[PDB]
Amino acid sequence: MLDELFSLLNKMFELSDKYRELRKELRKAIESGAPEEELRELLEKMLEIAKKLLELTKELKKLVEDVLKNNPDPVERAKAVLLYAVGVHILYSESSELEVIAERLGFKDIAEKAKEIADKARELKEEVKRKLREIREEVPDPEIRKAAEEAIEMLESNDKRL
Amino acid sequence: GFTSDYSKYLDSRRAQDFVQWLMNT
Repeated sequence: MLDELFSLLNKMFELSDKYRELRKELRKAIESGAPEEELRELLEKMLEIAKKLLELTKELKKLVEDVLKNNPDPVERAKAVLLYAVGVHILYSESSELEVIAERLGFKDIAEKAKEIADKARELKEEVKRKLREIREEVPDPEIRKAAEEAIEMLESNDKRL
Repeated sequence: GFTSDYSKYLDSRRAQDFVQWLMNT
């Protein structure tokens, strides 16, 4: 049930933590004037993280479709979508930033690939936002309604800075 | 403008705390 969703999400969190460390290394490499190929290799690893995040989010989505089709509990179905919304948030956050980072540094190849993941993540974000709003209207649980509200705010927090 | 390393860490902490809330509620 939800345990498998948590397992996939832990992988995404460890991938997000590696992404943050690489972002740290990338900043220090620029500050010290590291060669261009050193930055490319750091950007490539971040791209590979972005692609693994997308693969996980697609996996997370299939498991949520199974929960939404079989689970009779509306609160359990809502929690599945809330967990999937967190995964989509992780995917969009890192892929959108990697695109912007690669563009600012002048790596069109990596910016274009990251942009493709961000655009796919954006359609996933919009789809899960529709389901999140439908949960607030359909599930009477105040904490599940509150959680759907925050998960929307979470997903929208990326596009504010961008 | 790029968000700071710590602000990035807070966003991950909030998302993790959110997921942790879901499985203990």
